[PDB]
Amino acid sequence: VLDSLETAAAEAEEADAQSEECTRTEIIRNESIHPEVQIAKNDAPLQY
Amino acid sequence: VLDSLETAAAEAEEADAQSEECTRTEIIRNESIHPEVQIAKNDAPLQY
Amino acid sequence: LGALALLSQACRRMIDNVRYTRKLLMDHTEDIFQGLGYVKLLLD
Amino acid sequence: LGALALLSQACRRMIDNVRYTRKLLMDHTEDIFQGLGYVKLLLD
Amino acid sequence: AETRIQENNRDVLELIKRAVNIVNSLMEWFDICYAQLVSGDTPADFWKRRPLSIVPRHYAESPSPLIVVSYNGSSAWGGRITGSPILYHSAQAIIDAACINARVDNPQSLHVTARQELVARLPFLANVLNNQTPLPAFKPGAEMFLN
Repeated sequence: VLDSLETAAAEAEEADAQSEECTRTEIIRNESIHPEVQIAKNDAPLQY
Repeated sequence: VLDSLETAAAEAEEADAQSEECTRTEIIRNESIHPEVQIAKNDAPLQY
Repeated sequence: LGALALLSQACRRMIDNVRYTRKLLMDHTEDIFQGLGYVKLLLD
Repeated sequence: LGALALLSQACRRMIDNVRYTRKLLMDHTEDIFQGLGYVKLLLD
Repeated sequence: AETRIQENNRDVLELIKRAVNIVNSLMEWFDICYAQLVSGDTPADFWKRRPLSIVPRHYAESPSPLIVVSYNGSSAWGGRITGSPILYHSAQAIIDAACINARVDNPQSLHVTARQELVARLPFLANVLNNQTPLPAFKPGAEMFLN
């Protein structure tokens, strides 16, 4: 049980660190760059 | 030690919740704006 | 990871203490049996 | 807080079980000592 | 006491199994056929259907246990049909406490209160304190050298 709790805590902290670094990278970027693809004139491309 | 670990886990939980709230609130602000146009309609342009 | 490592160390030391207590109890019971056998031999 | 309360209850229950086991061991050793004393009295 | 320990251990095992699950990360035909085939009964077959009791008492004089068989269908000594059988208790703890109260094994040199308690608890022991029918020590096997 202690080992399972330790692994759960480790994965939770890893996920929290990943979310924190993703948000930090988003803050550094001027705008939220997201993938786009659309074949038309200057319309709004769809969001993935 | 278990009590200290649980208190540290709780404080980290609320800290990351506050960080997520701050990032969510900061993402909302964009401030893109557009330059001047050649007078909208016929009596009032769209200025700053 | 420090708290988890401390918990694992505590579990290991408590397991070692339980094993040592069991070994001490086994040694005590063996000594009691040997003493009873010696007493029986003295009164044989 | 539910998980923390459950962990605290588990710790309390395991401490109570350890105390009960220690009390049972003490009672067993006392009974063995009393039986040995009675045997010695019967062969006095 | 052994039954209580066993039931406590089984309860502990059951609760451990429950915690693990919650958080992870009928001889009627046989009797008829035996009666048809053997076509003969012996007294040592009716008691085979119920658990028996063995009470061996060996000795160093000869290597042979003294096996004792007790009926299970009756409330005799050793039978278990309605509940707790005869245990022959409540007659040793008081004597041990009286002996250990003054650290003297012999009850003859004990206090008056201890003698009164022993007399009250054991009616058959009141005939020894009065010092009736004197006899040298306690030698049941006196007939041989007496003769």
